[PDB]
Amino acid sequence: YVRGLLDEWWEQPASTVVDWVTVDGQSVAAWQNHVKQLLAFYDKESLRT
Amino acid sequence: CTHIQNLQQLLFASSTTAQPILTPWPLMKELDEMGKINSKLSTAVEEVTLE
Repeated sequence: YVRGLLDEWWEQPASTVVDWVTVDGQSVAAWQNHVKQLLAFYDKESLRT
Repeated sequence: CTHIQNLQQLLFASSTTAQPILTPWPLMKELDEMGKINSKLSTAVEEVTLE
C-alpha cells in the first residue's frame, strides 16, 4: 500500500493538504455563481433597468 | 593490563558502540528520524495550522 506514502508526508509537511482546500471550492465555483449573482448579476439590472 | 588493551579496541566497542548502539542500534532511526519529523520538521508542523 505505497499509494498513501505521500499522505504521511501530508501530515507534517501538509502544505498540499491546505493547498487543495480551494480546488474543491473551485469544484463548487458553479455553485459560487449564485454568490457571483448577488453582486455581478446586480449589475445586470444596471443596464436592464 | 587487561583494561588498557580492552579500553582501546574491545571495551572501546563496548563504549563507543554502547551508549549510541548497545541499547539504541535500532533506535538511531528512533534518534535521528525522530529528530527529522518531531524536531526538524517540528516547526514545519505549524505550517498546516498556519496556512
